[PDB]
Amino acid sequence: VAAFLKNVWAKEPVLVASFAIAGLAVILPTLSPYTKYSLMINRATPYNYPVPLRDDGNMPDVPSHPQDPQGPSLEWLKRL
Amino acid sequence: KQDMPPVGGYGPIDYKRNLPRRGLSGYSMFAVGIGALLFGYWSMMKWNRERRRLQIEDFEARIALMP
Repeated sequence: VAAFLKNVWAKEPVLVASFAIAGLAVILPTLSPYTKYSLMINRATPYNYPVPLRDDGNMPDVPSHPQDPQGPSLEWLKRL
Repeated sequence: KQDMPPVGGYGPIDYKRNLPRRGLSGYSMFAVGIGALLFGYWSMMKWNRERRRLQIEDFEARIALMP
């Protein structure tokens, strides 16, 4: 079968270039750790408005001042 | 006694057929192509990613107003 990938590429190298780009396209999102950053960037882009909550017992975290060390880690993008 | 053909001075010109100048072929091409194309996508992810950062700043000025 190892000649079939070289004795049709002497006759029609047209669709062979298509399968070579059809392949190596489905394969790569299962490979590089650059993906799931593509979902991590896409999650912390605020469209709507952040409504606040109310104190009742808890008090889990995040007081009235926003610039306190209160919220989660989305500040790795400015270092990126 | 005034007739044409010279005693000497001739060429001739060829009957030949040749201009096969190569040409940068045969794994030299398909190597400058991919090497140029990967420089393109490497020049992406430094602009498209960076524009995505200024994008959030553009939404930022919206949210700090509208109460």
